[PDB]
Amino acid sequence: PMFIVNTNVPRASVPDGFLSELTQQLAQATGKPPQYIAVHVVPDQLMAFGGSSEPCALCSLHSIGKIGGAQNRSYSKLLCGLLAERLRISPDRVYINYHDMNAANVGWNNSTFA
Amino acid sequence: PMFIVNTNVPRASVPDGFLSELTQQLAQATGKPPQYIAVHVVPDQLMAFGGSSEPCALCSLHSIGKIGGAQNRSYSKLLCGLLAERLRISPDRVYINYHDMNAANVGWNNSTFA
Amino acid sequence: PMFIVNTNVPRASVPDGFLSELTQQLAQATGKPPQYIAVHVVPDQLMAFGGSSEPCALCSLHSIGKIGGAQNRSYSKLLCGLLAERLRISPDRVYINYHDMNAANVGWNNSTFA
Ligand SMILES: [Cl-]
Ligand SMILES: [Cl-]
Ligand SMILES: [Cl-]
Ligand SMILES: [Zn+2]
Ligand SMILES: [Zn+2]
Ligand SMILES: [Zn+2]
Repeated sequence: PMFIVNTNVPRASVPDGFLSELTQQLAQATGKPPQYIAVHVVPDQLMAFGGSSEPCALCSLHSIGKIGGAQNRSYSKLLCGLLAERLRISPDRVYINYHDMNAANVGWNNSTFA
Repeated sequence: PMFIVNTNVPRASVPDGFLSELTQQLAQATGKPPQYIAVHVVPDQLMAFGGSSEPCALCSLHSIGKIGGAQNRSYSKLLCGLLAERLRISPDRVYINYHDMNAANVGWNNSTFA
Repeated sequence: PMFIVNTNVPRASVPDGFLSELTQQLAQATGKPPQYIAVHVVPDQLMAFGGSSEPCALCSLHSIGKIGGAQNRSYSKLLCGLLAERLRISPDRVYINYHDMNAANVGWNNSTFA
């Protein structure tokens, strides 16, 4: 699984340990081994949410399976909770795009996951 | 809706007011309230288009609905127009990926839009 | 085609000529004319792969057609080879999301490709 967060929160406001915490919690939530989880945080962005530039986040989760109505609600609770607690971003100023990928459509290690 | 523009135009060449203009113009175009529009501009990027490093932009629009043949043509004219007028990017050096998202695949406020 | 690479490798470790090499080799691999190939490289990123901050890359390839199981394997071999040779990233620390786009969902030059 691949989780990306783009935010206007400054770099110095991203606490030490954040990438590891995302990795750990997404392994737990998706049920995939942590070795297969990738995370990426992009602070200091020029962005607005609903016309204002208070803290906000635009995110994505790509996964080979483990995407669906109830799963995605659970991911969103987890991820908005982390963004609120660690980055002080209100949950109502977070969007997360969920993308269910076919194995043949994910490249890795000179091939695909097919 | 979520609109992202990645460009090699320098930060100083992005006008004050550009995020607000994008927000207003996208609210009008999608028919959705401004409160639901998120915009993100990423200048100073290392990019090329057709092998050239003249000004260019790589963009995306995600929306729950309001995506389709005619609508996307209209969005492309609007958005290329804004990129030309405000960032001085030629329309033939812009790509916009349109993604129609299901409500269950968009996280927001500790849940999804389903 | 649009190819994006996000990496924790520093900017100074991205060799001169890399965007041009990507452009040329993607044109060949995809069959598409070079004028339609867009490339974007984003160094210095705060990312982890498998919980580790060793060099890694998170990438995407969008194309109107030319996406499929054998093609994607071929792209992955090409692109992981380039990331290994030029950026010193292990192929087993690269993910590439492949997205086959409908022509009507790609904006360019004030319109779409439909
Ligand atoms: Cl996304
Ligand atoms: Cl996109
Ligand atoms: Cl992607
Ligand atoms: Zn997306
Ligand atoms: Zn896309
Ligand atoms: Zn994607």
